[PDB]
Amino acid sequence: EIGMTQSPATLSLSPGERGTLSCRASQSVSSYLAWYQQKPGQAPRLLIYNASNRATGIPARFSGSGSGTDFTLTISSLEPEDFAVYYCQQHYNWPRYSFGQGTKVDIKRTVAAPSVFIFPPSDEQLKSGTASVVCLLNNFYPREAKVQWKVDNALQSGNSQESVTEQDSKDSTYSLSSTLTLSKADYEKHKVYACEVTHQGLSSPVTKSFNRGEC
Amino acid sequence: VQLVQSGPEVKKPGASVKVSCKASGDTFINSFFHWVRQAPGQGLEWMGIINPSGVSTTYAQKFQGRVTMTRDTSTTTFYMELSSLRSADTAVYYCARENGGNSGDFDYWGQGALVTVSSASTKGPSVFPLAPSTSGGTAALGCLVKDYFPEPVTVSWNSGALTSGVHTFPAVLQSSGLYSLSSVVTVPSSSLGTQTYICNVNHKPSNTKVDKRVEPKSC
Amino acid sequence: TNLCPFGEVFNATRFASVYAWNRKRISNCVADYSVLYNSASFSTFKCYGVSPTKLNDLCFTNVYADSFVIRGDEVRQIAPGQTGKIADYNYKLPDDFTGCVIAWNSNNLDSKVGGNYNYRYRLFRKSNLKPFERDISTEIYQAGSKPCNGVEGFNCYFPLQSYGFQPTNGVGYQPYRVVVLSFELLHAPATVCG
Ligand SMILES: *[C@@H]1O[C@H](CO)[C@@H](O)[C@H](O)[C@H]1NC(C)=O
Repeated sequence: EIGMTQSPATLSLSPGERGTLSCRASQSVSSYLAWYQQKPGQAPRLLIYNASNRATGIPARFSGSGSGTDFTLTISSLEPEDFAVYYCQQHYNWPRYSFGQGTKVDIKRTVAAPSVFIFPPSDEQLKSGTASVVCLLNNFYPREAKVQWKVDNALQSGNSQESVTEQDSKDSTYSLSSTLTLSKADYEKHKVYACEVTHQGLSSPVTKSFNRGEC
Repeated sequence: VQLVQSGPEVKKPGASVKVSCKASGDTFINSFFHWVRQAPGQGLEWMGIINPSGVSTTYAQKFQGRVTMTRDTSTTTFYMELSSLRSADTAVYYCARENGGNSGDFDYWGQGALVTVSSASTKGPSVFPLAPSTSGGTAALGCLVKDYFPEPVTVSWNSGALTSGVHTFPAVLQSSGLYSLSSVVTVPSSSLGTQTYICNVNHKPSNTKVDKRVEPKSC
Repeated sequence: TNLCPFGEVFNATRFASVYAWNRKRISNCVADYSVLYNSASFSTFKCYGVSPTKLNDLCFTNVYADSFVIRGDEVRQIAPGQTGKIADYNYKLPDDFTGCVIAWNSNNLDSKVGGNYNYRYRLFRKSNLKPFERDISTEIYQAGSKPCNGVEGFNCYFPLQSYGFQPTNGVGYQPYRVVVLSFELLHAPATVCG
């Protein structure tokens, strides 16, 4: 089949900036190419069809160009409503269609350090044979951030799960939660539980911790 | 122009699911219909196409022999039946119209129908509070909604009176087969004790509504 | 001679479908092309290689009056060097086209309450059409590896789809009657006609 490649994977520009999204085909698809916009939680929305034709009711800031193998989606002046993932789609061979991997368009904001908080397992949860300690990274940018779990200076692996929020609509910030899961008997086999965070907005690794006692 | 899909469905591994797509408004003559799914941690994935008239369908390579697309020869309802369901088939399945063909357009889409495939069944969530004398002028409070099936769960704070600063994370699937997430909110540290903070967990699939108390407790 | 019968093409009661586009090989005279240009009935009136005013001032041999029906979005395809469903698989104009493209809205004519099948178009094709090529094959397309035996079914589609012409449709999907005037000028010294 035909493979579609979009570049870059993520484009981060400020409102009013010129946006350029690329879509490259593994083989010539002539002008058989369509662009789509999918807002979070929504169904996708066609922007450009046949490489360069604007769909009905599509704002003028959206335009497309290109033929054969290289295609370009251009947003002349980005607006806040344009935060979305954009997919291109081929159809040269009528029966089948494939999509690009998608380029997520973020509203560029200055780099910001995350506010870190740590939470021990709760009283009611410990009555069940499971303990969950949560580490919060609130309001930051970019989305890339590394979370490391240590117990008595011993790093943990495979026992944690992370969750990232969508880009906030007002301040374009992200939020992250990492949940370390261990058995109840294991949570009392150690004293100190820390959460070390490293990020572009941080000049040095930040660590929030607590001991099994304290409270 | 309107595309109406069936309600969401949960299926066991190996079973089959049939999603409907009721359409009205525009003549569906000269308008093909597609099916595209979006896995939660993935992008759009094209499944196949069915013409307005008699079948003449085309299915994607990965679904060859698993999907059957039919019509209701009356209600202009287009069906997508997916057999031998596995955990990876859990996705939102959209139906979309295509005028003309080839190029055409995905002009109008349905709302999407969530199909959840897993061995587990409907289970109520357990909610545990998350609380910190903090180290700064801002304190964090949250609720841990753990072990429920299927999605979604909705969380509000103070019956909706607290909105700014609230961050509810998307659910994460566990090795047990259930979902778990957390909903947090950042508040001024000096407000702890003055105002009472309650998270309002609501899980309609299990008819479960939980309102735990998120307040720090020095021991 | 006498007058020239442009009324037979433009004012035809029924047009041909785009895949089976009608071609009218007229050769009686030259009419006042400057009369058809300023006609407000035609919304799309684009000429190539020649100006509309000097068509009556110029001299050609056979003038072909190609006529068919497409939709409003497909009007811009009837142009040199364009691609898509129509330009590749129904009616193709050459890169060195020498003529004019006339089009007008025909929603008051070719649309019917409940749709209007009649006008059809070629969906797909193994390769793009040659310029001025008319493909009217109704053979079932074999999209897969299994033969169709003329049967409609999986990977076996009828190569023609009917336009769904309704009055309540958007203007981009409304019927448009198109007349493509193609003529081959003479080759005299730049004195007689040039
Ligand atoms: C077609 O007929 C109408 C009147 O019936 C006339 O106004 C128009 O000029 C005619 N068009 C041509 C090309 O002769």
